[PDB]
Amino acid sequence: QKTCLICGDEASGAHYGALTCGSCKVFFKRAAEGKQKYLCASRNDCTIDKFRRKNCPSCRLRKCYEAGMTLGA
Amino acid sequence: QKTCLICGDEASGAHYGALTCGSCKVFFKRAAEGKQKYLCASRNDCTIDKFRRKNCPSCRLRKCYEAGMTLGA
DNA sequence: TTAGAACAGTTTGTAACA
DNA sequence: TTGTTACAAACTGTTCTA
Ligand SMILES: [Zn+2]
Ligand SMILES: [Zn+2]
Ligand SMILES: [Zn+2]
Ligand SMILES: [Zn+2]
Repeated sequence: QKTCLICGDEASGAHYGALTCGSCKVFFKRAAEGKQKYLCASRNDCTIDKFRRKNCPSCRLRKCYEAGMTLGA
Repeated sequence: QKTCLICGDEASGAHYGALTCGSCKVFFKRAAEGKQKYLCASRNDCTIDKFRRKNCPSCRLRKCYEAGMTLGA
């Protein structure tokens, strides 16, 4: 079972250095590049699952970085 | 003056029994009548402000009920 | 004055190009 | 095979009708 390391959906491949779904690979590019500072409404430890991944952009981006995601040098 | 009790935006009036903005009005009617069960990805204590109010619909709908909002009556 | 619908913009996600 | 990017749908918020 190929699985997004960030939200648990099916992965679609290895994107930006990590096994992710298509939703999370495009979020990462948008977030890591954007000029939109994401502040968590709680504790910087929200649960990122495939039903609530849109809830906290800050915690989703954090889980992307901790999964090894990167914009490739 | 005139600030939303749920998110702190400029309140547009007394909607559904509480002083809210137009955003939290319409969120309440959609959520309270909707068939989507909202589960907080944290500890049911998310900060609801006008910058992050869309993050946690569960904590937002909670704060609506703690503010006296209702359908009808 | 506000409830309710419709419109509009924002945001997220999918599919397709290279 | 994947990174951009465009296309599409989901979603939140605004304006408007009663
Ligand atoms: Zn994912
Ligand atoms: Zn968070
Ligand atoms: Zn509000
Ligand atoms: Zn919450």
